Formats: sequence, structure tokens, C-alpha cells
Amino acid sequence: PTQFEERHLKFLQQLGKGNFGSVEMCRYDPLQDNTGEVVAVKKLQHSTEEHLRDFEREIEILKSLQHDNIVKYKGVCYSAGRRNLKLIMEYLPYGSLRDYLQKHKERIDHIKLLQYTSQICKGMEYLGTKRYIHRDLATRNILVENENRVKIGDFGLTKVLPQDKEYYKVKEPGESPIFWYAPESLTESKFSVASDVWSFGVVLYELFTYIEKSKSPPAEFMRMIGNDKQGQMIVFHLIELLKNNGRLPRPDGCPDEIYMIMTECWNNNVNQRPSFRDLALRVDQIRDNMAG
Ligand SMILES: C[C@@H](O)c1nc2cnc3[nH]ccc3c2n1[C@H]1CC[C@H](C#N)CC1
Repeated sequence: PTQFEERHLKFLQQLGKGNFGSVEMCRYDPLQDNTGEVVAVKKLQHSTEEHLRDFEREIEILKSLQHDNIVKYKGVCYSAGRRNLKLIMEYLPYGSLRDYLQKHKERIDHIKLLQYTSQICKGMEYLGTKRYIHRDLATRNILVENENRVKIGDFGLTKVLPQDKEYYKVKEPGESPIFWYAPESLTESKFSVASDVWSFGVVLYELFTYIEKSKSPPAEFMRMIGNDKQGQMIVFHLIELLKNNGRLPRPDGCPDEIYMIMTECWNNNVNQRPSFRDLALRVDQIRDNMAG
């Protein structure tokens, strides 16, 4: 059941790319009459030994996850006559939360943003039970299932913690989403549940900006750093800024109690950041206490 035949998998559309993988919208059509289910298919651009090993790990990670706020694993396709590997996931028609919020920003009130926030936290609590570190939380990686439900939608950088170890050092050669990174990820390449909490704070920030371009984390940090800065100078200044309490500003219209949650996530002291369980409870208590 979790093995899809390449001959029945038909390309429809490109969905997106990230890291060293691409995701496409495909019809799985065993009846060969254009009526079959639509699925999302992830492929690697280069099946090097390293990239393929990492992809197999990603597949095992997603397969192991079963939660209402995590995109569903469907299977694998051993394509090119079983000399290639593709990952099959459910396809969510509403797309990413990033694009959804940018489109429906009038429809979506604060209570709804908090509902999405809560759901992201719950998916992350679940990841923590498996000792998985996501390492790439951002609204681009969250999918909308319906107007009332989101799912964490990509796990391309997700790592399993070594047993009883609180962090994983990933000396990555190449680009990184530095404007979502915790300071210790920038300075020591250390990723942990606590660095996911930092990045979650940035996701919460993203939501309350409604993805206004001039308010993005890169736009705001570069404004503080100096828009003229290039290369490593950007990283030097970002690190120095963060170490001495430089932070993203409170978004226009954002309740101060919600900004306080972001600022608590953005603690330089790793062991003082709240847990995802703390965060889900706090966010749901706020929602439950609100005027409506
Ligand atoms: C268009 C893009 O936001 C998108 N729409 C999707 C619908 N269903 C999906 N099922 C799995 C991914 C996925 C989808 N993705 C993105 C999510 C992020 C991913 C990465 N990296 C690229 C595809």
C-alpha cells in the first residue's frame, strides 16, 4: 500500500523546492482514466550517497509521524525501474500558510492566527516525543488543511537527536535561513528543541505581520544591520546584534501579550526558553479567554 507504481504517477504541477529537494503535484491514476487521487511527490535533484542517505532518513522520519498537525506520509515510489527514490505525501490544495495568509489577510483575525499557532506547537510537541529537531520552522513550511487547521508540511532538514543528547551539531556547507536561527545555531551550529522554540518565535512573528514584505525577518534584520552589508559581514552583525538583545520589533497591530510570547522564545539562554507544551497551553488559554 505504501508502494506506488511509477507508471501510474502523472506529473501535474510544480509545487515548490527547498534545500536539495523538489515537490511536485501528481495524479496517481491506476485506473488510467484521469480520475485518480492527487498526491505531493518529493524528489532529489542529485542522488549522491550523502543526499540519498539523508533522504532515506527524511522518509523514515515522516513515515514515523502520525499527527493531525503533520502532513501525512503516503509511501514511496521506487522510480526509474527501482533505481531512483521519490517520497509520496498527501497533497493539501490550500498550499502554504505563508501564501494563504498573504491572500486572505482580511478574513484571518487574531483568534485564527492563534489557532494556527497552537497547532504548530502541538505538531512540535509530537516531534519532541520522537527526539526529532525540525531545524527549519518557517511559515513557508506550514500547510493549510482547511480554514481551521494547519500542518507542518516539510521535514527536509529534520534530524534525530543522539540518545540522551540535547543538541545536534550540523556543520552545513552552504546556505541557511539565518534570520530564523537561534544564536547558538549561528555561533556553534547547535540545533535542539530549544532552537526550534526560537524559530517558532520567528514563525509567530511572521503570522502577526500577515507576511507584509517590508516586515519580513530578513527585511527587519537587514534594516537593523545595514542594507549595504554583504557576505559574512551580515552574519557577524546578526550574531553581535542578537547576543546583546537586538530583536525583531512588535508587529503593527500585535497584542503585547503575543509579542511577549515571541520575546520569551527569543531568549539567549537556551535552558530558559519555554517548552512547546508550555506554549500550546498558553496560546490555547489566551484563545479560550478571548472576548468571543
Ligand atoms: C505551493 C507550496 O506552498 C506547497 N503546496 C503544497 C501542497 N501539498 C503539499 N504536501 C507536501 C508539501 C506540499 C506543498 N507545498 C510545499 C510545502 C513546502 C515544501 C518544501 N520545501 C515544498 C512544497
